[PDB]
Amino acid sequence: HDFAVTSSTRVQIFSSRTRQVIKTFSRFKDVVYSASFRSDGKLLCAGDATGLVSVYDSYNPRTILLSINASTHPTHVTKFHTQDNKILATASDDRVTRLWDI
Amino acid sequence: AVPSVQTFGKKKSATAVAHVKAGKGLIKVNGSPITLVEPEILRFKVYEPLLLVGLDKFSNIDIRVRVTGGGHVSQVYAIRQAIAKGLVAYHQKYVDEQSKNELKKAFTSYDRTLLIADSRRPEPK
Amino acid sequence: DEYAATSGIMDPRIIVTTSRDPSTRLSQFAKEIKLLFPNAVRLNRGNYVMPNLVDACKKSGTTDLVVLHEHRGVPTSLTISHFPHGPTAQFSLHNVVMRHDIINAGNQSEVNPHLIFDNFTTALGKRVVCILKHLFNAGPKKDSERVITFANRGDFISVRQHVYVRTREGVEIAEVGPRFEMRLFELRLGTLENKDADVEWQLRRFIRTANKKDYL
Amino acid sequence: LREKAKERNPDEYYHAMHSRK
Amino acid sequence: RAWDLIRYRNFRTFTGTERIQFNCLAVDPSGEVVCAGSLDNFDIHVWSVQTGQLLDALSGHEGPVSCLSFSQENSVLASASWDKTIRIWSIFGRSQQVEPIEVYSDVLALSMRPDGKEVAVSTLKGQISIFNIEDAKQVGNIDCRKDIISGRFNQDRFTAKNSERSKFFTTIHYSFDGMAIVAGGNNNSICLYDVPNEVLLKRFI
Amino acid sequence: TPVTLAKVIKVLGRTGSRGGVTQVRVEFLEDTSRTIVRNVKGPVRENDILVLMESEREARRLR
Amino acid sequence: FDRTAKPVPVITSEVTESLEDMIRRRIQDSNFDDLQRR
Amino acid sequence: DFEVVEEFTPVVLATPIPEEVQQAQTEIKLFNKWSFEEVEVKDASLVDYVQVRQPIFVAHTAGRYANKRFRKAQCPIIERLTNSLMMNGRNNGKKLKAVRIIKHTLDIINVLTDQNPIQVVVDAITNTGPREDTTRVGGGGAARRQAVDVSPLRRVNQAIALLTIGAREAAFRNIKTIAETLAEELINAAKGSSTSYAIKKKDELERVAKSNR
Amino acid sequence: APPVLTSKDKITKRMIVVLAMASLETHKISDKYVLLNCDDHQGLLKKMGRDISEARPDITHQCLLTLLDSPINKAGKLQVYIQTSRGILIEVNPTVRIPRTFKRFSGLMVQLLHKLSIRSVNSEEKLLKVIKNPITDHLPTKCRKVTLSFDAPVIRVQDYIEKLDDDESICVFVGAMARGKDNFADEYVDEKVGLSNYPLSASVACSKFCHGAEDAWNI
Amino acid sequence: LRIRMSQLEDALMVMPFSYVLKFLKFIDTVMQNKTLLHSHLPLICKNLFFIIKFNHKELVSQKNEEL
Amino acid sequence: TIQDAVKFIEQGHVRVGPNLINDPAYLVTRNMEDYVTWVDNSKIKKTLLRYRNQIDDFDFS
RNA sequence: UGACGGAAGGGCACCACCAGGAGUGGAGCCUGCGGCGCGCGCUACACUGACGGAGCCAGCGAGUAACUCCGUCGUGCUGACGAGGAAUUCCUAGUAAGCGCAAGUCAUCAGCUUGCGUUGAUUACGUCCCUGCCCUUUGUACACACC
Repeated sequence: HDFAVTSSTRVQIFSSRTRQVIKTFSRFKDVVYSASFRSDGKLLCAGDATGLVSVYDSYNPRTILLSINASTHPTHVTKFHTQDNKILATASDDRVTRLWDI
Repeated sequence: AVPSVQTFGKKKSATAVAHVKAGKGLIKVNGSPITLVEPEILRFKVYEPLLLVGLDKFSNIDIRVRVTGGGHVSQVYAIRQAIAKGLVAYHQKYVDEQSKNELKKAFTSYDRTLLIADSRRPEPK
Repeated sequence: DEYAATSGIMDPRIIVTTSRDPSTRLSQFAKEIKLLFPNAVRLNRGNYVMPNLVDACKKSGTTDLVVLHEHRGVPTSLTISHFPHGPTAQFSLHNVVMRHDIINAGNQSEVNPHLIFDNFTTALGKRVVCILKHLFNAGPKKDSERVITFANRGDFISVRQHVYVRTREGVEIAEVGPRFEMRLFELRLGTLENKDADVEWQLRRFIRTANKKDYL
Repeated sequence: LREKAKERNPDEYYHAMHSRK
Repeated sequence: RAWDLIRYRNFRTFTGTERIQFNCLAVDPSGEVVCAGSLDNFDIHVWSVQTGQLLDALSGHEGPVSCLSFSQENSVLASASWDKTIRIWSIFGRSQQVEPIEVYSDVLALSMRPDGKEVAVSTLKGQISIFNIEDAKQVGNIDCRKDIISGRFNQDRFTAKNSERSKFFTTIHYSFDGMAIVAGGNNNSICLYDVPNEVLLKRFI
Repeated sequence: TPVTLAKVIKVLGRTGSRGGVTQVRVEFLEDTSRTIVRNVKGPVRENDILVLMESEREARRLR
Repeated sequence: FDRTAKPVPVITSEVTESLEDMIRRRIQDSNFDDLQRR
Repeated sequence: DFEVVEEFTPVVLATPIPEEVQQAQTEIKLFNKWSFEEVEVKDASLVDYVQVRQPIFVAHTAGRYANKRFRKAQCPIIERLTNSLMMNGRNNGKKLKAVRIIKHTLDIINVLTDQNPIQVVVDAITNTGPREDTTRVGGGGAARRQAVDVSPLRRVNQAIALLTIGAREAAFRNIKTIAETLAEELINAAKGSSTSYAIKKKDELERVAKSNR
Repeated sequence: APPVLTSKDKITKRMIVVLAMASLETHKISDKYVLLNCDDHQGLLKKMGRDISEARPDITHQCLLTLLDSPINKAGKLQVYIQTSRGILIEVNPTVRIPRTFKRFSGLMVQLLHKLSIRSVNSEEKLLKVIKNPITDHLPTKCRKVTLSFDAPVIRVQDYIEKLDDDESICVFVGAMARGKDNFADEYVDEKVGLSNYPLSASVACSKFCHGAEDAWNI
Repeated sequence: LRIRMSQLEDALMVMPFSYVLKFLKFIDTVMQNKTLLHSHLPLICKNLFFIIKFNHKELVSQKNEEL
Repeated sequence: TIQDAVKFIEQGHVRVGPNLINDPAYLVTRNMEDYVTWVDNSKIKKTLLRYRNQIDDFDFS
């Protein structure tokens, strides 16, 4: 009933009713690439061009749970495990992908 | 006329008066509803007299509580003491004395500072 | 009138406490007063209301209470209270210098002291010598070696404390501890609680003979 | 007045405390 | 005053300092200190017993001390007074540490369990409480009021129901397993209760 | 290492100890026989159980 | 002009040695005034 | 089979109570989110020295746990943690702020590693409490020490102090707040992952105790 | 630029050097101070009664110059701690251009002592300062402590550092006294080792441990 | 003999069970000598009975036929 | 007035310390001029407390 | 009851141990003390932030704040400073400490003093081992027991 789009240096989150931004986060410093909910749908991951991939809680934008660096290449995609709630797959242009554990 | 009971409750300087009477189940602190009680993190400190023993004991009474004095935490301890011993005194007078000492057993097993304040302090060592 | 009942029968006990949110120098000085008296205990004054303090002390059965007041570190007043609805004298302090300022020569003596009172002459002198000597430990020995001197010098009680030792050719001295020029300014028959009791005596600052006479 | 107040003696009962409140 | 019960003689007599009437006493099970409490001094007098001199007088109440006891194992003392207050003293071992516990009405008739772990007090409103003494926590209480038949006298002009001469107890005691309180008052009923289930189990006239 | 666990059975008095530490006669839990007099640092009650790195040295006074 | 009351006596070496020889005489003679038992 | 019917008219009272509150009347959870049961002290020797058998609602019980000797080892461990967390010269007295920041802390502890944060903090305490240390005995005023053992009250107290001041010192000048810093410190301490300040200081102290044994 | 550090971070792989007994005693004739040197007075040192040979800020100065020209100081894995025998824990941050002679160093030291600080030429970090005792307040938590030894066997410091990882810091106590017994910090040091059979000097000893750390980390 | 009556009750409470055991060995070699046994008999009896009363729980779990 | 006092203590409202007093011939001691108070549930005690509206009813009076 | 010691036993103490807490000493402004030095107060240096709103709780007195919530920004600084070093001082429950608010009571104090309210902890609550200080060495008191 909500959804996020990956704008440049901000992620915008909209509802199924008002059809505009109900929440957003815009204290990213570079262009961001990947926005992904966890399967429980409480927090959300976002990978940027800096390569410091940030996971933070959804339905509360102004908090940041943990921003962990990947390789210095721009982290293109980052998505959680489809059933596990604590392991997160990231991929930048380091020719290696990583299964981080939060 | 209508069956009522008035009890008190005191933390450091805050004082809470509780008029409990037969009613429909409304719990009001200075006209405000019981849900709209600041500082919002001790709302469960206010809730626990009406939460330890279940709302079915609150279904037939309604409570109005005046509070004066003290700060925030003193006011919420005064509120919960007044609510607790008002319910106990109502059940001591108008209904089951067996329910009275059931309620007294529950509150004293949880904490008796919810029934008797600890007044006489300090100590000259 | 409240000291013939318990003069030398029961040894007193004294609680010494500061004004309110005290300074570090004041708490040092209150510690020094506790070390000056025997069987006294310094009690931390903070958020102690004066009525519940004074009657909690009187139900704990202590005999005397000595509160202290300060001004920018310099102590300026003290107040002797006696508890079974006894009298309170209250004095100011003028030339107060302390061993924590002067010399760290180790510990004090804590022996049951001797007492000297120089020219307390009038009836107020007898009342104040009673209020000052009934806060000491009753009946010290002969070879007890610290003495306290309370010399009246024109209503200025000079207070000093010495450790003496007799030679055969005389006796030599070593003062230690506090040093006061205290002076009485009020005395009332109630405790510290009331501010309603009868004034037995207070000095008159503003009569036209305010400087001629002694023990006004 | 303060002396009467602190010597209230709170067992002070009369018969007029059903007209006074 | 002490009494030897072999030579059947007195051997010690402790007094106060001013001839006050005493009302309750207790004694350390290791028989080294004897404590007595009065109606008119608000104190607990402690005497050494191997030397008859007055050890001390320890205070803290502001009403007369109704009842005293010593714990039979850890030697802490429990007093109960008409300040609506029970008070726990640890005397021995460099400390002299007090701890107060408030109760609803004024207290009569303390009696502590043979384990020395909790205390039964018999308050003046017709109730009897039990306090664990490692904490200050009340374990539970028995409403002992509506089950003591108080006889209407010959000369009184009120009913036996609204009478309040004896609707309370004035001496309780435990059993020796710590499981059943017998209690008796100024009425013609002596009851006994069992403390885990907190219920009357017999009432004698 | 396998670490052992032991119930205090008596707090010693009168020992000339360093301030803070207190000598203590503790008794083991995997068995019930062998007692050993260690010395503890914090506040210790009767029958608290405490973890022991060793099982073969009882201490002595400190001074 | 004129003044209300005599101010604080500033403590001098001669007045502290005067009270010192006073206490020398007094504690030599042991004629002090303490409390006695009962 | 069998049933017990106690209520005979449902709860419809005039001030309409929240549904999660009238669902919490069936069983007490901390903060109306974490059930105190199925939480065990995994270690022995700290059982009955970390109070978890008596459930509370918030961590602001106003009992008196400093007058007797050992009765501060009976007030529950969560508010023991928050009372040690309030201790610094900048922020004394502010225990409502302390309560709400450990609320946010153990909430994100759950949303990272979901078992329940009270179990996380209990076995964090059992893993952080040191099991030996030394004492600086005189020995002629030399460099002289001797290993002793630690009573479990001192173990629990020093574990709580280490965790709280480690969270403060790791959150001194960083982007993270004290909430998430205490969260990651408690998670590392629960795994015993030799990374956090308290487990590092514990292994260091037991190392010097074993060395000067 | 590699990360130049202070005690704000106490986790990374680091070679901590702490110089013992760099005695800083300043007696101000009146004029100005004099230090503890053999060659600034023959008078005041024999008025204060201690012997002549124990005057040594120059040897700790050439030790810290050997370190400040050593390549680990430019790498960023050094954080220089000295301490006077009277307890003055002085730290040196590696942003410093040290006085390259004895006189400007000994004149900078009284500026440091009488301001408890000294600033840089742009003044955005404090680059040399005296800070809090104990020394464990500013050295890391898992920091394995060694010192210079004379009466103790010899190891290979290369694998002695190579057995550990970047999750740990290693500290060496350089005893820069004149002669005597190296029990100045036997509270702290729990393993005592030198790297030759006969006693060193302090500068070549700490340079031995620094080239051992360099062969360990391959620098 | 030279330790006093007052601190004796903890003086022979400090000692471990091995020292209790060699105290028993001493009691053997002292009651194999009736010269001094009869001149210290209430002292020996009070010490021995308090020792094994306090150490009774380990004593009856010892397994030594010579003991 | 003393006639009203004999009315009250003949109706059984007062006590000295714990025990109630029914006869007016009980003179008191110097000690017991302080615990002369009514019994609880004495409705004169209830009416004066409700006059001052400090009527607490948890303590049953 | 002549004096001087020694030994033994016992007690007590935040001028002791032990465990911690909070300060001082770093900057600026000030009152007082000494002969520039000292120390007490007040104001700083802090992603514990800055904002713009919202919220609601205090007791002392009558002479014609804090904290909380909602949205936003988002932390290497003052034209002399990044939390105070060496060491030292003080401190055990409604205590340390934070926050305000009144009043100005014949001496003291307005640069402040005294009250009152609010919020409220951590660590001991044992030990004589160290530093000391004190008491006793007929137990003399009336059984039992020990000496």
